[PDB]
Amino acid sequence: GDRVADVIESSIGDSVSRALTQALPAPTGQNTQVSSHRLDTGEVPALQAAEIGASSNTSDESMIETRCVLNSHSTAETTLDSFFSRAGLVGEIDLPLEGTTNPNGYANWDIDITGYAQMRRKVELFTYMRFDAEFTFVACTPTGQVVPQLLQYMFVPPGAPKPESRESLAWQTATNPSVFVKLTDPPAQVSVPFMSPASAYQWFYDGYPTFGEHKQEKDLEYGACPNNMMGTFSVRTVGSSKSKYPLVVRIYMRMKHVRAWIPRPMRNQNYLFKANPNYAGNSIKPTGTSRSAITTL
Amino acid sequence: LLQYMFVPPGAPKPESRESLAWQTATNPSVFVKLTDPPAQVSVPFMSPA
Amino acid sequence: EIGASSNTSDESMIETRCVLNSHSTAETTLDSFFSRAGLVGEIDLPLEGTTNPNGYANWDIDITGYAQMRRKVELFTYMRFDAEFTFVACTPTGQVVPQ
Amino acid sequence: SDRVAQLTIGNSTITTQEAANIIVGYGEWPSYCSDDDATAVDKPTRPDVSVNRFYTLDTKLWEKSSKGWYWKFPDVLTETGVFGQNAQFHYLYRSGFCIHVQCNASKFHQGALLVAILPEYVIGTVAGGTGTEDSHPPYKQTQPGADGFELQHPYVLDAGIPISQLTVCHHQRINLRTNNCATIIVPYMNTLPFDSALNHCNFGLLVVPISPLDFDQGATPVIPITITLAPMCSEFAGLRQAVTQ
Amino acid sequence: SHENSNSATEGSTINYTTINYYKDSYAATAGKQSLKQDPDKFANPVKDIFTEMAAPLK
Amino acid sequence: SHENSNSATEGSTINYTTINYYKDSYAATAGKQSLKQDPDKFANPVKDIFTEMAAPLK
Amino acid sequence: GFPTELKPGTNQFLTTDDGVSAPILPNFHPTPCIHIPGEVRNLLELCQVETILEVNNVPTNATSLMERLRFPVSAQAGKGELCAVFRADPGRDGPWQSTMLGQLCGYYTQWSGSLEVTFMFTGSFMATGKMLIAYTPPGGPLPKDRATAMLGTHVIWDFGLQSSVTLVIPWISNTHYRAHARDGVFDYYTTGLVSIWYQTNYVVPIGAPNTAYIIALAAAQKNFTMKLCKDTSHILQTASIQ
Amino acid sequence: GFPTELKPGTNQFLTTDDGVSAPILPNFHPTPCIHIPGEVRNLLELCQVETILEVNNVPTNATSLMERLRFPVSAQAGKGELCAVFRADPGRDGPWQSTMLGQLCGYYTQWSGSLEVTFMFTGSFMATGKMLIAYTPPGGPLPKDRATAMLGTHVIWDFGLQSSVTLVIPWISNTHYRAHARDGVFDYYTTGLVSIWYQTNYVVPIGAPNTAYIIALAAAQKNFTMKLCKDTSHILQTASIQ
Amino acid sequence: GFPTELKPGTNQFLTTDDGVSAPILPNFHPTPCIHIPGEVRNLLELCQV
Amino acid sequence: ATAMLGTHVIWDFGLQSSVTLVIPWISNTHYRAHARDGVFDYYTTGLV
Ligand SMILES: CCCCCCCCCCCCC/C=C/[C@H](O)[C@H](N)CO
Ligand SMILES: CCCCCCCCCCCCC/C=C/[C@H](O)[C@H](N)CO
Repeated sequence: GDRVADVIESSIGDSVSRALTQALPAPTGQNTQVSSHRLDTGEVPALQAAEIGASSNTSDESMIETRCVLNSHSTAETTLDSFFSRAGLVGEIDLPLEGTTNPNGYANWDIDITGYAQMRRKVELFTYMRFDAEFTFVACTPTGQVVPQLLQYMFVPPGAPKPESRESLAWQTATNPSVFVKLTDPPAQVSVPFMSPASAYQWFYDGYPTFGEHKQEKDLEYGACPNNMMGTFSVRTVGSSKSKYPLVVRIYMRMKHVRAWIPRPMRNQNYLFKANPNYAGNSIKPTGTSRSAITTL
Repeated sequence: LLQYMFVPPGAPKPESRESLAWQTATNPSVFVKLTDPPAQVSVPFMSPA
Repeated sequence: EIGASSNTSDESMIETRCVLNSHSTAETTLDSFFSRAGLVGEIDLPLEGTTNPNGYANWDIDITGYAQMRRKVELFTYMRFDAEFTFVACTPTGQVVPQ
Repeated sequence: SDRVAQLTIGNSTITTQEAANIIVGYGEWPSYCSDDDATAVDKPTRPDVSVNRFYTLDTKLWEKSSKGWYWKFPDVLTETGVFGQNAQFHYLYRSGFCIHVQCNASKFHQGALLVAILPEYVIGTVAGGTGTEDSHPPYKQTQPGADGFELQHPYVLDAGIPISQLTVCHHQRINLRTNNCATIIVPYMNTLPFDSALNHCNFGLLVVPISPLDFDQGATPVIPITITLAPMCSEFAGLRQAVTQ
Repeated sequence: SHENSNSATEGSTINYTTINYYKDSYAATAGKQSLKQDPDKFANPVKDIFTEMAAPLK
Repeated sequence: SHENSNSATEGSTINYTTINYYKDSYAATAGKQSLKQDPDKFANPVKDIFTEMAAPLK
Repeated sequence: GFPTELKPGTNQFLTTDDGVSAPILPNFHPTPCIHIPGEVRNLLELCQVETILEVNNVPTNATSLMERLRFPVSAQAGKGELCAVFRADPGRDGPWQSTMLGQLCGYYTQWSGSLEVTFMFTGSFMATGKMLIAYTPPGGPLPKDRATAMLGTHVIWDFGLQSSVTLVIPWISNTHYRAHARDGVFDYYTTGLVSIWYQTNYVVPIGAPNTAYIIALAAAQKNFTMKLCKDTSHILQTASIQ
Repeated sequence: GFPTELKPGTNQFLTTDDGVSAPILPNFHPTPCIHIPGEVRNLLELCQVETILEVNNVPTNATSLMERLRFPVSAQAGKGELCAVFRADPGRDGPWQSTMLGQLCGYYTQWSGSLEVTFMFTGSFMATGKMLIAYTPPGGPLPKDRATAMLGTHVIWDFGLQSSVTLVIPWISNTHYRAHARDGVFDYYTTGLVSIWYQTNYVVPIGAPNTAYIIALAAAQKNFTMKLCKDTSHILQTASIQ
Repeated sequence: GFPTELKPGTNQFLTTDDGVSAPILPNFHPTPCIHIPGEVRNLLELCQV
Repeated sequence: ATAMLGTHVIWDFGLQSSVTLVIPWISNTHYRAHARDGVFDYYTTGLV
């Protein structure tokens, strides 16, 4: 039991989060109210102190004579579902016959949705995002031709054996999930849960995963979060022999049940690499367009 | 296989088949085979007026 | 030497805090561990050769010919279940043909 | 009533007569880890006054040709006082912070600094300039400590992201004709309830001049910027030998 | 009716209305979210608030 | 409603919730099992149990 | 054999279709979610955030790209002279591209509501001055002088302890919503101009510097909404990523 | 002709899809089930079972493969010397591979909860001794001496009538769940080390043997769970079965 | 696997068929309609002109 | 850096031209005698 007064009157162990703000409903845009003229002293709503770090609480009712406007413009299309529940390209797998890419008939793809700029810049608006997903696989020939071929889409989680071939033993999918499809069918579409050991994925990780000295050898590890390495996507031509059709598998991901935290500045520079916020330092481009002078247009 | 992309005003139009606009991360799209029934989508009233 | 396992907890070995666990034991059940389709058989129907050159093939049902599903069932000595078999037919190359 | 402030935590006390206000980050004050959010079962040590107190790191000089500086948290306190021993002796760490930046100048001085908190401030590099080399930052740039590091390209924050949208995080301004202190209170921000203090840095602290310092010849040309920061609601768990990195 | 509550949003005070044909809740439709906002969390994150008509530096 | 109770689990006190479109119960979905456990059947299979704090060889 | 007829719209993948898909992992409960601060629920929480408006978007070289965040104000002859002028169009390629409003508007096709531009004076405590910040609604060409500009919506800003004024650019439009403008028939959706004029002068004592800078900060108001989500146009990627 | 539209996800065989299939034998009631003992309902009933941990996993020849189930303890100089050291990682390729926990964890991707290692002394009744069994949480390198190891979680075990102690390796982790570790960035999921040090000595009288062996037995605790079922990696099959 | 039989009239596009199609823009509320005069509700309003 | 680890005040000059550093009672003995160079440095109070 607690006897001394500094321990009885202590705020240690206050687990309850003390919040200043509260979320209120805003199904529509705020309505404008009627305003008249103001000719007094002391009350000066146009003057702010931006050094506070807050934003201006000035409205148009206090800057001009306004009318009543009953707004019925909905804020429903700015939600995170409506902004992210839109399938976009996150992956592309090529299965050729001759060449170097994948000449054996199988292809493993380390899952990362940071290889296509248009979906990456949408997620990197936040640093933490938690969601369930819906992946869709659009398979076709280079020319776009639909051909009579069977494939197997195996999810290889981390730790499970990756297939070293088409005739491999990992393809028996006794415990790993798999999808068999013909190219003549609609694209395969499966729903995936939130599968992180953490409470949210994170597109930016300011740190190293491992302890120890950090020399130039193990500097690749900077930024790598194992909580986002969700495993491997594998694909093959179901068969003991060589296929006759070249193939491409394109992967489209749609988020659902989205939560996000901590918005960030948006990428203005061209991406260069996967899971690396590097940029071209010689060819730094300004965020927008330029002028000849500041007094013109 | 084809891809029917709706490009609203302001969004980038594709300058080619290999273009970056086709990733349909935010624009709506429909993928269809010609062997399928014709694609059929419903559209709302989308005017600022 | 009793042959039992230790009934010692971490509350008795270290000074512990309260942890309100909400980690579910639902994925360790035998349904969730075995209700996952895996290869138990493969039948080849060639034209020339020795395997089955006549156009028919009989397969004595035993799911002990593929190591990845066998080692899952041989964790137990007795198992009672209803099943769901699925037959994925194709050419050697994986080509779907009108047959 | 709002330009004066006294910040007392521990055995430490800051006065300011020319303040703006206090920024409480994301409208959350720092707190302790609840039993629902917790997963580790060891009892954490909560040293109230020996680690939750104001620490003063160093002093950067605002010159005309300045570009900016960043500091990474909690790397700034991993070699300092009792905090940087509990953090080395333990494996897990949880804390908020009160950052407080000081820059004094006269009434005949002009300039502005953006003082901002950027979570998970991952550091990119110029990639050889051409963008072909997949270069990486060394350890003395991602965890630079209490000395901080000088921004090479502060327009993109050395991460390809514009400085102009950085007010979407926490921030204050130090406008020398209005204020000389900038006080931000940051909670613990991570996907996990605890994490390592030596491997992972939760956020960065940027100090960038948007408007450049100017004065006429005769005034005090040394205008220092001093970083002063206090942990809040600190917690440590998982005790073993002291390792530094 | 009886279903695994194993979506990514189970555990929040926001009320959804999804459609599902499976036992897993994460396979469901995304649905309509609640139209609640908290702009002061980013736009007015100050300890001691100020009103509009007043001069804040007081 | 009226259906052949001819699954492999009919005849146990564990309650399932399956979906079926046929008259045979074994065609149904697997469903959710009951989350009951008996570790002492393998981990403490002793005639005369012992408590934690006590020395067992007494 | 419940008889059905398959209708058109069959075996197509529409990316914005929200339906039920098949789950891969049955009886998977995810990791619980702890309380993380900074939870976003609507992007209009961020459009109401003040971010820096790059009015002086003249320099391009890397040596002088931080100069784009503040524009100068100096001593003049007292003739009501012009400091700066820019468009009030967020989606148009100009100063607003630097803002979080001007980048989240790329992902939406139609916007409505009032804006908010906050200018902060970053000069000496001893420097004084008065400025006229005029919003010129559409039709109005670029005003050639201050007399033509005070006929519009305007604020006269007196420098002082409160170093910041807010010009509210209010919703003065024919359409309920407004799309993105550009040179052509989409100038129908132009919002107007914003100009800054010297009212009196920038008066400074001896010993203080003769020049200062003003940092503009632009956001949106509580009546602001966006509509018809799309893909952004004013940022593009050179191909061959990684 | 009830009109329908077929959505994507059509005519695919997803192995982890639980639906209704067509029955081959109508009006088939199976054989009744008698009461068989040993009914399993959850694999966590078996993760809580003590199985032998192969600490001394040095020998490989068939002549000496039973030596892997017990490790020696002998007479020392009384300098706090080291007997054995091993990782507390079940999924990592090492001593825990011999356990039922370390083989059922191959079929799962993420684990959480406390472990349990039980060491039994298999010496003479007359032999005495005291040992320090230290669990070193992560970050901590291999302790070079006993002084560096007693700073961690530890048990001092006195041999006696009760020939067995239990070191509980408790859940001390940043993540709620923990995946399988290996040399690389998945060392982020390392659990720590476990070391055994001589506290006093192995004291033995004249006539008794100067050497004994200790058998380690490893299990899991009541807070242990696994998640995200997969296929096992640390056992593989040379092809051409039968 | 709810069993069904597909009947004839399948995978045809009948132009005067009024059914539900898939929407491209979820959570899209259109612009409100102001009172415009001259609203037609039936063409027999104009045959009487 | 070695001094901010103690009890300290940061004083900003302004209108209020005066700060007060309170040197608080941090002592082993309830009372404290006068110190000097020798064994009565046991009663030293510290530095400022
Ligand atoms: C046939 C089954 C296929 C199912 C495959 C689904 C894979 C599930 C992964 C979804 C989660 C992706 C999250 C990715 C995060 C980022 O890529 C990482 N932070 C890497 O930068
Ligand atoms: C078109 C109808 C095809 C239906 C064929 C289904 C066959 C039913 C058999 C399922 C039960 C398999 C149990 C097998 C057990 C082991 O193989 C034996 N102990 C042999 O080692």
